[PDB]
Amino acid sequence: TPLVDFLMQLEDYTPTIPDAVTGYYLNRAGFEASDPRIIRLISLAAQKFISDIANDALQHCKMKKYTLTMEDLTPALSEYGINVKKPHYF
Amino acid sequence: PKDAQMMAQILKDMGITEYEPRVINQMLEFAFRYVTTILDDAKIYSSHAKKATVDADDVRLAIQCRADQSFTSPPPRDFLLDIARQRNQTPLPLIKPYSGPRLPPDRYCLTAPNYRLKSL
Amino acid sequence: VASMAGVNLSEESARILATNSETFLLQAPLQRRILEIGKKHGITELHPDVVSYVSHATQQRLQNLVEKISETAQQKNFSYKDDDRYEQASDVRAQLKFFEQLDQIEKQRKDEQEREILMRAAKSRSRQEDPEQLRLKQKAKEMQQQELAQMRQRDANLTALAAIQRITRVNLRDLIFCLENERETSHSLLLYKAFLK
Amino acid sequence: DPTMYEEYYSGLKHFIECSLDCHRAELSQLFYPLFVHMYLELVYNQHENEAKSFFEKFHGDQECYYQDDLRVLSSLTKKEHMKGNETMLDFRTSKFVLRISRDSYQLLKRHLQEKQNNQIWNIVQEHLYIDIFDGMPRSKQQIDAMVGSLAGEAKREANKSKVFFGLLKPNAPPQNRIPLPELKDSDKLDKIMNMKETTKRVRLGPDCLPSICFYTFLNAYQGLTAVDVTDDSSLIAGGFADSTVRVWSVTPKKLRSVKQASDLSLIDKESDDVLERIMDEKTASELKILYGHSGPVYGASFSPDRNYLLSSSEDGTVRLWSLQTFTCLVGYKGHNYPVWDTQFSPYGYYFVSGGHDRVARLWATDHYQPLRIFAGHLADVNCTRFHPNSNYVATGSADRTVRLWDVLNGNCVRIFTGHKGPIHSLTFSPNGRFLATGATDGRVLLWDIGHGLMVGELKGHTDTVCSLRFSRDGEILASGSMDNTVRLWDAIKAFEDLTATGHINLPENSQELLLGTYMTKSTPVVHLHFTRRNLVLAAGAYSPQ
Amino acid sequence: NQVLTKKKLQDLVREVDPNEQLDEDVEEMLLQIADDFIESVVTAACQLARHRKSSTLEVKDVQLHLERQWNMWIPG
Amino acid sequence: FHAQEFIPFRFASGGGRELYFYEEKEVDLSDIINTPLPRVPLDVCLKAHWLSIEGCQPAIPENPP
Repeated sequence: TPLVDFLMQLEDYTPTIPDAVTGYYLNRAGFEASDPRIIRLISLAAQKFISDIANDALQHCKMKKYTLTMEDLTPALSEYGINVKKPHYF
Repeated sequence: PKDAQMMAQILKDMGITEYEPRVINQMLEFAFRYVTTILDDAKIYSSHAKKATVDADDVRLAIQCRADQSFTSPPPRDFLLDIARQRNQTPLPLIKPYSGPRLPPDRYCLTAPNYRLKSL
Repeated sequence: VASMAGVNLSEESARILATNSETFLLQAPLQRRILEIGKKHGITELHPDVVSYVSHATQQRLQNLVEKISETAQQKNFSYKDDDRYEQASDVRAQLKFFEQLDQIEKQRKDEQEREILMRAAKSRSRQEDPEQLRLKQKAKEMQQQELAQMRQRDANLTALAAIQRITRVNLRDLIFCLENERETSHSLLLYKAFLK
Repeated sequence: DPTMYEEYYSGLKHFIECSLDCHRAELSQLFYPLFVHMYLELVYNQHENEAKSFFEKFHGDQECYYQDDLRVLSSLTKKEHMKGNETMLDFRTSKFVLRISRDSYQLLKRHLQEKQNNQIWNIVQEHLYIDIFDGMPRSKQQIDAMVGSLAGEAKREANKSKVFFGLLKPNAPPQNRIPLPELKDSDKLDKIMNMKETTKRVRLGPDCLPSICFYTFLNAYQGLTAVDVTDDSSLIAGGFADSTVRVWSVTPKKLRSVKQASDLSLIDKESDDVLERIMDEKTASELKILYGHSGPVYGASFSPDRNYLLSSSEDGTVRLWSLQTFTCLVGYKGHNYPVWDTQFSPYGYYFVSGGHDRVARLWATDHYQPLRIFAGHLADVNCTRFHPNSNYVATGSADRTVRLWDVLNGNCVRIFTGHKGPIHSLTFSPNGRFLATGATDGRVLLWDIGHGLMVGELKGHTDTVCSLRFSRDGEILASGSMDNTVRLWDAIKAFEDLTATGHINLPENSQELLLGTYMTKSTPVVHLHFTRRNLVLAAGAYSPQ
Repeated sequence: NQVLTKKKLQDLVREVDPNEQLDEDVEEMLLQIADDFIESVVTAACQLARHRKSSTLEVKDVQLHLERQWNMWIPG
Repeated sequence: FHAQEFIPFRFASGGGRELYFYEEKEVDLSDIINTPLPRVPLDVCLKAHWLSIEGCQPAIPENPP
């Protein structure tokens, strides 16, 4: 039960996103805060998604580090199957 | 702006007097998202027909093949009136007098022992 | 396949390991089926590798849906109470059963009050007239039938002596649950009608 | 044909405005349906330029009450734009009813049976019904009172069915007509303390004006979208835009959940206290928040036994919350679309929910599937209200019609047209004889139910009338709208008179029927409730705006 | 006229789970979903073929509708 | 963004993009961290008052005039 062990360790762990903010967007969708550790695992999963996109974008920036531009998010999300849109109207 | 001043006239032609300032910014974000998925599919359909210029029949094809999937509608009146008369013919059931809390079968309700992990 | 890190690639590869942790359409009626819809567009004949390509396309449509409804039909077959890493938090079904028991007790108290009224009306000798007589007559017929049944059960006793693999089942809920989540068939007349089947 | 539609319509426009003034006001009714049926037939046959020219030439001679429909039509220029609208698709296939008198129909048929205008006569007898009554031609301010809907001003043959509009215990239905639930000893104990409240009930009338106690939601930065109060003023529910239902106790008695199943197994039943024994005092708040909707809760409805809160939301589900365990019990998934309203029956077993999918379903809290589908509206079923005998369901809607539906057979027995905007409030008289409806035009129209005739028009409010209720006696109708006012109307002087012309001459008496107007501080009156001692309760989020 | 014979659908379930039984309602709805898929795919593929000015309905037309509207990517 | 597969976010609103016409279009990544977060406002409460006392509107601060 590796993940059951991890969730049991998640008590005493503070995630990068607060549980007052992760729990707010969970309450908005009907998910109510029965257990803090479950909120913390959801927060960590969201963090991993954003972090993986960011790291792929950094490999693209290093290939072309420093500033993150929309032309770095565009090929980074293209392997994810997500076509990001430029603003172009402001 | 140019395209943002036309967006305030589409809302005012629909009688929307009061709106948030972020309303114009994200209808332009949807209008940009919608035209860069018609024209993206239009050159896919142009390369299928093997022509170097994306002409008006490609955009006619890419509009009606995106409107066949994206923008749906509620069910029509001849469909709603057929499932009504199929349902309204069945007579109302009688009620058991002291059954208790009147609920559906337990696989259709949200009443389960509803477990949680032991903190250790 | 166009996306190397595609997100539905990791879905159906981890879904299969979740189900491991617990069509080939007929070529002769399909070829008539494609050609009749082709009359409405002017597509009078079809390529010989298409009627087996649509059959391979219909298979990967339903196998992507059979695998999807199997991982939610096994979601209900996970019994937490055999494991003791989990703890029960709120049994509302038991509270509803207790409310039903309270309603049954109220019904029994009403029946006892009716029985007391029947015992009172037994002594009917023109005292309370119609009401006492009506209650006594209805009670007497029921009492006589009950007495006969007890007596016939005693008669039966003497005559009697003389004489002597968990199969996971997919409901329509598991199919409906896998229709309102995907983008196709979320606002469709086939899911809308399925709410009434 | 299509290039001369501006010659057919302008010829009939020239005939009607050149008529005498008695028949001119009644013959102006077929300007709007002939404008739309000619415009929608142009855009369905792919004649866009001609359609655009027709719209520009004739849109401004249409009655002012039709601007919203006219704007939706101005957007519709293509065929495929209209093939997915489903409201103009049902307008093109239905027939406009167009109630006209026989004195004006003789002038119309003497201008259409001739070959000079056999094309506009062909459009009339294809797309328009004409329902003829023998009587006086109506005035312009009487025709203005009863038109306004799409496929509107329905036939008198629809409003002639026998409606059992009387209360239960020659217009009352039998008790075994609709299989209503039993009356338990705890439900019989409720009516014993209900008639103690009726002892202190004041007669309101036009002299003893009631006191209004406004229960404002102060912070409410999640938008409040639904309020309900129990029949005794003890609970107040709030449906909010952050997908929550919040129950407040207003009496000095905190909200308690019942004990868990381990605690109930050790106590005994058959005790007199029983309910008192079961309450948990460890859980006792003045506020209980209910989570589980994935969208803004739009409907909120208590059950008459003060358990069983109901809530409907944008996610397409109706939810039955217990008020003894304060959890969710059932999720009723029949709509795929936003359920705009729900209400329990006044006997508490059935409930009706109306949604964006243009039907209203009848549920029973025992089946996962509905029992009756009320599927005759052409737009969203905004409101759903039960009759006081619960044999009839009134469903107001966004196509400017109110329809009564019999619970047996699912048949529409009444069609009430005459609103200019989407109906956002319905209420029944406690007699069961009358029905008050409010909409976005600020008009409160009082309808008879036995005669199927509107009996009055209350036109004091400015913005959308979002809450109506009659008194407990029936003496006063209270109206609350978005102009932050609670207007009180004399609901006895409005029903002092009780046909075959299918209409009555409405009195223009709103000024005499207004007992008072009370303005809220920047607060739209979302709910109106009448205490059993005839005290007005009102709830609305305070929005500084 | 029926293109899916209701027994090969049961072999599509046996390959996923050797111990699983659908309900008759579920099987009939699955057959309706299959029929609807065949119809929509063929109509749009035929729209692409008329667009390519053809009377042949070659797979390129069926393969393009899967990739753009359904994201199937069946090997051709 | 638009996700062709649609499985990571299925009809889930991300609240739009806080973008402007007069924006700077480039910020420093530690400017967003060091700014103080806005105060979460008060939760919804239920207060009662009186619109009308037997026909007359009182001049309490919960009433307009």
